[PDB]
Amino acid sequence: SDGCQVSYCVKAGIFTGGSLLPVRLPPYTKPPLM
Amino acid sequence: GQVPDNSGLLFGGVFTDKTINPMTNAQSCPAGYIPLNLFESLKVCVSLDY
Repeated sequence: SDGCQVSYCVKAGIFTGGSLLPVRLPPYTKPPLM
Repeated sequence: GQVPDNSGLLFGGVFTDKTINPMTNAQSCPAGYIPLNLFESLKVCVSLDY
């Protein structure tokens, strides 16, 4: 806005600056050890 | 002097109407950059995200 820098603070993990859609859904854990 | 880090701006390259910017291979700025008019035909790409 008339050269004024306007920025918002968000999680870096969610917003990675990539055009690929961050499809994070299941599972909610790493594969548990045997 | 010792300015706080990394609060500031960076250099994302320049491009004119007759030259080519090798960092983006185009006469524009990459994603996440702002083009600023520094001269009559010089445009500077400024980044904001760290």
